[PDB]
Amino acid sequence: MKVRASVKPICKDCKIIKRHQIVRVICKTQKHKQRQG
Amino acid sequence: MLQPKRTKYRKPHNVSYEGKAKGNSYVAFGEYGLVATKGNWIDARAIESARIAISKCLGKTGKMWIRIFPHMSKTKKPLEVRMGSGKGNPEFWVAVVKQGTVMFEVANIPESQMIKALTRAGHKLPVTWKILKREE
Amino acid sequence: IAKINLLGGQAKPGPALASVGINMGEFTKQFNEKTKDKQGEMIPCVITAYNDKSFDFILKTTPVSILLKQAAKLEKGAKNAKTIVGKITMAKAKEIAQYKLVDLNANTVEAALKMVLGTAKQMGIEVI
Amino acid sequence: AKKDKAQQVADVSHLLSTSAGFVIFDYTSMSAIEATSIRKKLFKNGSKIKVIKNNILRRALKAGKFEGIDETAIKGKLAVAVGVNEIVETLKAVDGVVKAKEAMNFVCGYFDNRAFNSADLEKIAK
Amino acid sequence: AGYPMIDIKATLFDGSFHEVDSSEMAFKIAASLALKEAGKVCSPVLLEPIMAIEVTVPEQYFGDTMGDISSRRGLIEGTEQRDNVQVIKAKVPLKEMFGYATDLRSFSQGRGNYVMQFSHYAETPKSVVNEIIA
RNA sequence: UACUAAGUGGAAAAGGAUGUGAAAGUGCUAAAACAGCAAGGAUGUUGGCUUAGAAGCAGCCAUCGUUUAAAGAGUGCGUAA
RNA sequence: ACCUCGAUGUCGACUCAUCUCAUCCUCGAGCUGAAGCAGGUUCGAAGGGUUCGGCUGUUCGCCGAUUAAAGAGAUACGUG
Repeated sequence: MKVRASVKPICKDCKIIKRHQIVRVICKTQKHKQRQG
Repeated sequence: MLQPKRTKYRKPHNVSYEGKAKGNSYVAFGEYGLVATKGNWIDARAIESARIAISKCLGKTGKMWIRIFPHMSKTKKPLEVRMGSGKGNPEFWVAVVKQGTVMFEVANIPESQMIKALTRAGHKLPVTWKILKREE
Repeated sequence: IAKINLLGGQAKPGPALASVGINMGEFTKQFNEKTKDKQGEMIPCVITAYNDKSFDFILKTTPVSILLKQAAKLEKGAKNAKTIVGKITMAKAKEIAQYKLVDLNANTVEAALKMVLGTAKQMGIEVI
Repeated sequence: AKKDKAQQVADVSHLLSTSAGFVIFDYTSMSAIEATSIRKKLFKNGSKIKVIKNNILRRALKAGKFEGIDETAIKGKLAVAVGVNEIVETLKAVDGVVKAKEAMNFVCGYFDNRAFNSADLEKIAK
Repeated sequence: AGYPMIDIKATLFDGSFHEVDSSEMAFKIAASLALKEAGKVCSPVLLEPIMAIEVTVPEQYFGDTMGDISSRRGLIEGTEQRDNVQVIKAKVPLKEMFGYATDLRSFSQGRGNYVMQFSHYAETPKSVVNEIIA
């Protein structure tokens, strides 16, 4: 995956959610996948 | 790095940088200003890096203006030295930013690119910032 | 189905027209022979879905933007659009607009002339 | 807004009372290409094609004193065709359209404002 | 390094010698000397042998071939077909075509071969001249 | 009485965050709003150029008008096109 | 220079090791300009394993042969 200190959607259709107080971003392109923010 | 030409002394006091701003809160020439929520010290290299970064992404018609200028000297004695024995040498130049102080003002170019560029330039500054609109 | 803009002569430069079920040679010969009346003209040739899908071909009624280019007293168009070229009159614009009014599905003469002027104000020529 | 709503209601009511016989079908496989092709097919015939919302058209038909108020509420992509002046060309074009189309269902309207089925309309506009 | 200087004009603007001295060979001996010095200053640009590559393709694997040609500093913006099969002509530099041979061979599964012909010599970019010396 | 749903309480950063409540102003909307779904999404237009062949969507120019409730030289992908 | 001077015994190897995870290996997983082998990077996982020699007194280091790898540290820079 990808680990950063902040997450931002570079692509358009990426959506932001929070599961178990962990913020994640989902896109149809696997390269737009950040997990820690 | 805008090094001063001549100085009366060499190793003065640094600053008492607490309290409100002595000025620079106003916006004069630009359309967007970058204000600070508190005060700290700004060294010379950071100013030059931020200025070249903001100018590289700037267009060909907008104009930017700096409100600060390094006017304080600093002493940093070389490593392994003991505490005492006179004062050291000058190593850099420090500008003082009090609370509620504006550092940059930019104008004459579309606003969205300007807010993006001001964010990307203020990320290079040690103090968290805030965008402020043109004062009439 | 196939969308392309080629010449009205040979069918060689068509790779999708010969990929849906229409053969190249036996039909490019037909295009060269039958359409010899308007040979050497840029017409968008299309095919439509049929039960056999071996021959169902049509072409839209002839639009000629090249006539506007030649009416500008030029042969190679200008990259820019704000430079006057030649001295065109209303006659050429009319002979193009009434020609292409059968291709502009909106049956309006003055609006067709205005549309030709608009597609010509970007070409780099102003109608009188 | 409601201002433009009322203005458009007045406009459609005026254009509806101006003509004698008006019909509106749907034809929901409408591909703008076929839409403008049929628009060309009209040409020289007085009627001007148009497209309006179903709510405002229902309100206009309610204010126009013609039977068949709720019949227009059915699903579809309504093509308003109120014949301008001369109306026989409009009916001829509509029957040519229904012959060309696989099938189009009777939405609303009649020629000489006495609503009936399209079977009589086929006889009149053949 | 001794690269071929071909079709170059020489114009002796000025010269002088010694009436009873200045042996003749020294002239030509000097001819290479000065030409070196200013030649170092001149910073010469190269001239690469540009060739033409004709590739017959069934127009089903042209993507890899076209991408490789683009990577090999060529000019491609379409296709030119012999009415049933596409024989594309591409301008290529000779400096990288040797590996490109087997790259094209493997990209098309060995289905498409080509022929080499000498087109001409064309001007070089700076990305070639920076490799002129170590 | 209101809040937090993280053991914060019971250790703080620069930077992020469709978190939560509070307030200020604003649009739409029972002639039914925001959505999903069903229909469309045209035309001069592979506009003019660049390039042998690049043209709604590799590059520059215009980036406009028409049928229209409505359609952008288009919001993106893809194709050598 | 705040504890120690009417004692706080410092380097190195040897034996015994223990502990932490910013993982050297084994384990699982994503991404990738990853055909496969083979990679590169990141994410959790510390139960276990983590070589032998020539040089200088030795950690530091060089070199040699190899190993799935020949971990990074601390414990009075562990233990007279």
